[PDB]
This record gives sequence, C-alpha cells and structure tokens, in this order.
Amino acid sequence: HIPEGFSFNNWFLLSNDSTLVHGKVVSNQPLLVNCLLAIPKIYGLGQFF
Amino acid sequence: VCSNSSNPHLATFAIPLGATQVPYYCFFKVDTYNSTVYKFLAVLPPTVREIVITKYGDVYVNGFGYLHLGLLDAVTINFTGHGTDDDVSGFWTIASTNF
Amino acid sequence: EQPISFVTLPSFNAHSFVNITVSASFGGHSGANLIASDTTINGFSSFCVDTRQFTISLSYNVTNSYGYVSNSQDSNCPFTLQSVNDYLSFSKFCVSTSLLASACTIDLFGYPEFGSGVKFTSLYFQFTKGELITGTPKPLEGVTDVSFMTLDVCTKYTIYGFKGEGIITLTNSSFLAGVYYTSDSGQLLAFKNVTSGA
Amino acid sequence: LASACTIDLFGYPEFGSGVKFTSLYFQFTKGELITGTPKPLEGVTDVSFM
Amino acid sequence: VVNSQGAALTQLTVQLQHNFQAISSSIDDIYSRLDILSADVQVDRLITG
Ligand SMILES: *[C@@H]1O[C@H](CO)[C@@H](O[C@@H]2O[C@H](CO)[C@@H](O[C@@H]3O[C@H](CO[C@H]4O[C@H](CO)[C@@H](O)[C@H](O)[C@@H]4O)[C@@H](O)[C@H](O[C@H]4O[C@H](CO)[C@@H](O)[C@H](O)[C@@H]4O)[C@@H]3O)[C@H](O)[C@H]2NC(C)=O)[C@H](O)[C@H]1NC(C)=O
Ligand SMILES: *[C@@H]1O[C@H](CO)[C@@H](O[C@@H]2O[C@H](CO)[C@@H](O[C@@H]3O[C@H](CO[C@H]4O[C@H](CO)[C@@H](O)[C@H](O)[C@@H]4O)[C@@H](O)[C@H](O[C@H]4O[C@H](CO)[C@@H](O)[C@H](O)[C@@H]4O)[C@@H]3O)[C@H](O)[C@H]2NC(C)=O)[C@H](O)[C@H]1NC(C)=O
Ligand SMILES: *[C@@H]1O[C@H](CO)[C@@H](O[C@@H]2O[C@H](CO)[C@@H](O[C@@H]3O[C@H](CO[C@H]4O[C@H](CO)[C@@H](O)[C@H](O)[C@@H]4O)[C@@H](O)[C@H](O[C@H]4O[C@H](CO)[C@@H](O)[C@H](O)[C@@H]4O)[C@@H]3O)[C@H](O)[C@H]2NC(C)=O)[C@H](O)[C@H]1NC(C)=O
Ligand SMILES: *[C@@H]1O[C@H](CO[C@@H]2O[C@@H](C)[C@@H](O)[C@@H](O)[C@@H]2O)[C@@H](O[C@@H]2O[C@H](CO)[C@@H](O[C@@H]3O[C@H](CO)[C@@H](O)[C@H](O[C@H]4O[C@H](CO)[C@@H](O)[C@H](O)[C@@H]4O)[C@@H]3O)[C@H](O)[C@H]2NC(C)=O)[C@H](O)[C@H]1NC(C)=O
Ligand SMILES: *[C@@H]1O[C@H](CO)[C@@H](O[C@@H]2O[C@H](CO)[C@@H](O[C@@H]3O[C@H](CO)[C@@H](O)[C@H](O)[C@@H]3O)[C@H](O)[C@H]2NC(C)=O)[C@H](O)[C@H]1NC(C)=O
Ligand SMILES: *[C@@H]1O[C@H](CO)[C@@H](O[C@@H]2O[C@H](CO)[C@@H](O)[C@H](O)[C@H]2NC(C)=O)[C@H](O)[C@H]1NC(C)=O
Ligand SMILES: *[C@@H]1O[C@H](CO)[C@@H](O)[C@H](O)[C@H]1NC(C)=O
Ligand SMILES: *[C@@H]1O[C@H](CO)[C@@H](O)[C@H](O)[C@H]1NC(C)=O
Ligand SMILES: *[C@@H]1O[C@H](CO)[C@@H](O)[C@H](O)[C@H]1NC(C)=O
Repeated sequence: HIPEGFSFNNWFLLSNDSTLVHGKVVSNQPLLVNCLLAIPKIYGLGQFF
Repeated sequence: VCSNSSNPHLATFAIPLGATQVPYYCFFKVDTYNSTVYKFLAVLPPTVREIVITKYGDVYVNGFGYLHLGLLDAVTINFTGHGTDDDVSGFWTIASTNF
Repeated sequence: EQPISFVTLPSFNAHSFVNITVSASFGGHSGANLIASDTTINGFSSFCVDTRQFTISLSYNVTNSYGYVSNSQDSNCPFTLQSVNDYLSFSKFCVSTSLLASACTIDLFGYPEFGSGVKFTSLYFQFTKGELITGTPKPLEGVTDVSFMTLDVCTKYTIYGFKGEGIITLTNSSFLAGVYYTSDSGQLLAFKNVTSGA
Repeated sequence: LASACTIDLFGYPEFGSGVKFTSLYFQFTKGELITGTPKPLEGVTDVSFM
Repeated sequence: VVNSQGAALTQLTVQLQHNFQAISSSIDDIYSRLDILSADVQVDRLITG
C-alpha cells in the first residue's frame, strides 16, 4: 500500500476521455506498487525491462 | 525519436514540418525486419510530467491515453545516465504499477 | 451564413489523395448488361491511409449506347460516400474491394436506363474511432496549423470530433489535466488550447 | 443449409493482406442426446460423476 | 426532508445522455451524418422516450 502523507503533485487519474472536475469515483487503477526506483543512474547503460 | 527542427532524414518523411525550431517534433520509427519507416504523430507539448505504459499497448500522457497498441512484452531505456548525471536526471521515480 | 470553426490537435500540412476509380461498358454486351468492370484504388485492389489529412475522390467511367447511367449508392456504414469530407476524425482507416473482418459493405449500382441496373462492386471499410486521421473537403495551402476559429460570435464549430452551435469565449482558468471538460448533459463546454494552456 | 449460422476463418500471413479460407455451417437443435466433452472417458460405464 | 425535497431533479438530466437504440444521443450528430429517413426514425424514438 502507498503511505499516507503525499501531495501527489506529479500524479493524474487514468482517463480515456474527459476528466472529472470535482467529485468522487471508484474504479480499477494502476496503484499497487512492487518496487520503486528514484535518483537513478543505471538506465544510462541501456537498461532492459 | 524527437528532434528540434534537426531532421537529416525525417525532413524527407515530413517536408512541411512547419512551426519554428523552439518546439520539438517527435516521431515514432516503425522498425521491423521488413521496413524501417518513420511516422509523425504530434508535436511535443511544452510540459510533460507523468507517462504511463500498460502491458496491453496503451500509452497515457497527462492522463489522456493518446495512443493504443497491441501486445507488449519488453522495453529498453537509454539516456545519458553516466553516474554523475543523476543530479539533473530527467526521471524522478519509476515503479511497477498494478491494477 | 454561419461561420465555420475547425480546431483539432496541432499538426502541420500532411495531405494525401485517396482515389477510387470505376470503369465499365454497357453498350457492347446487350445495352442493359455489362461487359467488363474494373475498380482501382490508386491503381491497386486495397489501400490504407497514413497521413493525418486525406481527401476522397470517386471517378466514374461508364460507356453505354444511351449515354446516361444513373448512379446510386447503398449505404450500411454510419457515413456515406460524400459525408466523409465533413471534418471526420478517425484512428485507423483501410479500404478494400475484398472481404475483411469487422468491415461494413457499401454498394454501387448503375442503371443505364436500358431497363436493368447492376451492381458494379462492393467496398469494405475497416475504420476505428480516433484523432490521428482527419477528412477535409480540400487541402489547406500555406497553413502551419490546421486549427482555425473565430471568437465571440455565434458559429458552427467542430472540436475534437464533436460538432455544435454556440458562442465560444475565453476563460481565465488554469488546469493541468485533460483536453476537454464535459458535464452530465453530454455538452463539451470547456476545452483547453494545448499549445498555450488557455 | 437452411436455419444454419455461419462461422468464418481468416488467415493473415503477415504479408499485408488476410483472406477468408472458407465458411462453416452448423445445423443444431437443443436437446440431450448429444454431448460435447473435451476428452474421451476411459473405462467409464456411466459418464455421470459428482 | 430538506435533502428529500432538494433531490429528484438531478436524475432528470441523466436520461438525456441515455441512448435509445440509436447511433448517438446527440441529434445534431445524427442528423448531419446519416440519411434523413433513419435519422428521423431514431429521433422519433428519442423524443418518444
Ligand atoms: C480505455 O480503453 C482501453 C481500450 O484500448 C481499455 O483497455 C482494456 O482494458 C481491459 C481491462 O483491463 C482489458 O481487459 C483485460 O483483458 C485481459 C486479456 O484477456 C486475456 O485473458 C483472459 C483471462 O483473464 C482470457 O479470457 C482472454 O481470452 C485473453 O486471453 C484479461 O486477462 C483481463 O482480465 C484479468 O486480467 C488480469 C490477468 O491476470 C487479472 O488480474 C484481472 O483480475 C482480470 O481477471 C482484462 O479483462 C482490455 O484488454 C483492454 N483493451 C485494450 C485494447 O487494451 C481500458 O479499460 C479503457 N479504460 C481506461 C480507464 O483505460
Ligand atoms: C488522386 O486524385 C487527385 C484529385 O483529382 C489527383 O490530383 C489531381 O491530379 C491531376 C493530374 O493527375 C491534376 O490536374 C492537373 O494537374 C496539373 C499538375 O498538377 C499539379 O498542379 C495542380 C495545380 O495546378 C495541383 O493541384 C496538383 O496537386 C499538382 O501539384 C496542373 O498543372 C493542371 O492545372 C490545370 O487545370 C487547372 C484547373 O482547371 C487550371 O487552373 C490550371 O491553370 C491548368 O490549366 C491540372 O490541375 C489536378 O489538379 C490534381 N488535383 C488535386 C486536388 O491535387 C491525384 O493525382 C490522384 N492521385 C492518384 C494516385 O490517382
Ligand atoms: C492557441 O490556439 C491558437 C490557434 O491556432 C494557436 O496559436 C498559435 O500561436 C500564435 C498565435 O497567433 C500563432 O503562431 C504565431 O504566428 C505569428 C504570426 O504569424 C504570421 O503572421 C504574419 C501573417 O499575418 C506573417 O507575415 C508573420 O511572418 C507570421 O509568420 C508568428 O510571429 C509566430 O512565429 C512566426 O515567426 C517566426 C519568426 O522567426 C518564425 O520562425 C515562425 O516559423 C513563424 O513563422 C507564430 O507562428 C498561431 O496562431 C499558433 N501557432 C502555432 C500553432 O504554431 C495555439 O494553438 C495557441 N496559442 C499559442 C500562443 O500557443
Ligand atoms: C474508360 O475505360 C475505357 C475502357 O478501358 C478498360 O475497360 C475495362 C475493360 C477495364 O479494364 C478498365 O479498367 C479499362 O479502363 C478506357 O479505354 C481504354 O482503356 C485501356 C485500359 O484497359 C487503355 O489502354 C489499353 O490497354 C490494353 C491492355 O494492355 C491494350 O490492349 C489497349 O490496346 C488496344 O486498345 C484498343 C482497345 O481499347 C484496340 O482497339 C487497339 O487496337 C489496341 O490493340 C490499350 O493500350 C486504352 O488506351 C483506352 N482507350 C482506348 C481507345 O482503348 C478509357 O481510357 C477510360 N477512360 C475514359 C474513357 O476517360
Ligand atoms: C530535476 O531537474 C532540475 C532542473 O535541471 C534539476 O535542477 C538542477 O540541479 C543541479 C544540481 O542540484 C543544478 O546544478 C547546480 O546548480 C547550482 C545553482 O543552483 C550551480 O551553482 C552549480 O554550479 C550547478 O550547476 C542545476 O542548476 C539545476 N537546474 C537548474 C535549471 O537550475 C534537478 O537536480 C533534477 N532532479 C533530479 C533528481 O534529477
Ligand atoms: C520482410 O518482408 C519483405 C517483403 O516481403 C522482405 O524484406 C526485404 O528483404 C530484402 C533482403 O533482406 C531487402 O533487400 C529488401 O529491401 C526488403 N524489403 C523491403 C521492402 O525493405 C522480406 O521478405 C522480409 N524480411 C525479413 C523476414 O527479414
Ligand atoms: C546508450 O546510449 C549511449 C549514447 O551516449 C551509447 O553510448 C550506449 O552504447 C547506449 N547503450 C546501449 C546498451 O546501447
Ligand atoms: C536542440 O536544441 C539544443 C539547444 O538547447 C541543441 O543543443 C541541440 O543540438 C538541438 N537538437 C538537435 C537534434 O540538434
Ligand atoms: C480573467 O482575469 C480577471 C479575473 O481573474 C478578470 O477580471 C478578467 O476579465 C478575465 N480575463 C479574461 C476572461 O480574458
């Protein structure tokens, strides 16, 4: 689970068309995380996923 | 492959590039074992923050889902990540998102 | 005299001409019956568009003793032969003379006034909704961005595949998400200028 | 055949064009006397098992 | 009771978006893309519903 206390400034809802200006909704979204990499160096060597 | 009005070969693909040099004109090269064609889709937006790619071929930019493709299996990433470039690295975080 | 406004995603002038040509004769076999009929899509049996802007063109080459052949079209797809030149937006577009999966059939009939009419051929369209393909009646010359509009007047607008009638105005709002905003009435009231953010 | 639906088979050899090999017609009626199993049952006197 | 009386108006807009066995819920969209006959039949269905 994602920890609480995040502004989520660089995050947006996954929408095919249009966007909800304000409100609430429940849907399946890509939120569960297995691993996180930050301040990276290795992808400059042709990293493969 | 994206270039700022510097297209030694993409200019042949798109003779009337238009606009000016400041905006970046991006292209998708359809490389395969039969042809190496270059396609133009859109011009670089001034600001890009979050980019999402799905396993089913759907790409999402700024929560739009600009393009959709077929089945995907792997990907390769390269830039100037020469150890000391992480300070001005263009990637903040990369994660394995799940539905 | 409603002004016309057309705005889509910013792109340069990438125009192509797709042509369907039909050639047949009627005055040789029986007058009311054909001899040979050939249909070519730019000299080929099938084609697929690639450029953002494309223009359809249909050409008739019919020979008969009477000299007059009535042309009729049987339509099953949501768009007709001439309606495609009305600022239509798509993602994938392919045309063929042979059967293809998930493709509707459009029929062309010729009546040489001899008493009997015949179907020349059948057309198959494989089309997907989207934005990367635009259908314009004529090419745009000396145009860097196809989008053009008029502000603060009543006008017939076609924005992002939705056509309506109204007055368009500029608002001093800032938003970093989406390209258009809709209400619970299906009306696309708010849209953003992607190049400028307005 | 009368009162028979059509099932189509398409082959795309990746050369750019795909073609339909043929069409299949099934004349079927609801009932009990015909059963479709993924595999045959060996050494079974009564197919019913639960 | 105040929320009960303030309700029962929002759903009136909802069924406008609903499509009654027609190509699209926008009458202007349908009228300018397909022949007048079937478009008239479909808009008759829409107005009746
Ligand atoms: C925007 O528009 C796009 C279309 O471009 C939509 O994308 C579709 O999203 C749905 C939802 O995920 C996709 O459906 C998925 O298909 C998977 C592939 O199916 C195979 O596997 C199933 C068995 O699960 C077989 O029966 C089938 O024959 C295929 O062989 C399914 O597997 C998915 O179901 C399961 O997924 C995982 C797999 O383990 C499970 O964890 C799940 O719980 C679930 O059981 C799922 O049904 C669909 O393929 C997408 N289409 C395309 C073209 O990409 C977007 O949904 C739409 N909306 C948004 C917000 O983007
Ligand atoms: C698919 O279909 C399109 C539409 O018909 C075809 O484009 C037309 O091509 C024909 C010739 O094949 C053009 O007819 C003549 O073309 C000459 C040279 O063409 C160039 O210049 C014209 C403008 O003059 C451009 O439109 C064209 O794209 C070329 O850049 C012209 O010199 C001729 O001009 C004469 O007629 C005009 C009109 O009467 C006069 O004003 C002139 O003074 C002169 O007398 C003539 O136009 C035709 O113009 C093309 N139309 C368009 C819209 O492009 C494609 O060729 C066809 N492609 C395939 C593969 O089938
Ligand atoms: C909001 O939506 C609108 C809808 O199109 C878009 O507006 C863009 O930004 C400006 C706003 O008008 C426009 O582009 C600019 O045009 C200027 C003037 O154009 C010509 O004007 C006369 C003819 O009347 C010519 O003689 C003159 O030479 C201009 O070419 C230009 O000054 C701008 O750059 C031009 O000059 C430089 C000088 O070096 C050249 O290098 C350039 O190639 C170019 O010729 C500029 O082109 C136009 O309306 C839109 N421009 C686009 C889409 O590129 C935008 O989508 C959005 N608004 C903004 C501000 O983004
Ligand atoms: C309208 O259509 C006619 C009919 O031509 C053809 O009709 C169908 C059978 C079908 O194949 C169509 O696709 C096709 O248009 C056009 O009239 C002639 O069209 C042919 C094209 O097939 C032109 O080229 C010819 O090609 C033949 C195959 O190689 C060749 O044998 C021909 O040579 C012979 O031509 C005549 C018979 O037409 C014969 O009398 C001669 O002695 C010679 O052997 C020829 O190279 C022709 O140039 C077209 N014109 C003539 C007069 O034949 C027509 O051009 C087209 N467009 C119009 C009317 O605007
Ligand atoms: C994300 O991108 C920004 C934008 O480039 C990065 O900011 C950059 O950070 C580096 C080092 O922190 C700056 O280099 C140093 O700047 C100071 C002045 O602050 C200067 O005195 C030094 O000599 C050295 O040049 C760089 O200037 C700065 N960029 C800008 C435009 O100011 C940021 O580091 C990136 N973050 C990650 C995690 O990569
Ligand atoms: C890909 O398909 C095309 C046509 O079926 C073929 O590619 C050609 O390959 C030869 C030899 O490598 C080149 O000289 C040609 O230039 C290629 N064609 C094109 C259009 O570029 C070949 O059959 C296939 N190539 C594979 C399977 O590797
Ligand atoms: C990644 O790109 C750099 C360009 O500077 C190149 O030197 C390097 O060989 C590339 N890595 C791979 C694995 O191709
Ligand atoms: C893009 O512009 C930069 C200047 O900021 C320049 O150094 C670079 O060479 C340009 N891109 C290409 C492909 O030339
Ligand atoms: C937006 O800015 C102010 C309020 O923020 C307002 O007075 C002004 O008239 C608006 N400008 C527009 C709508 O162009």
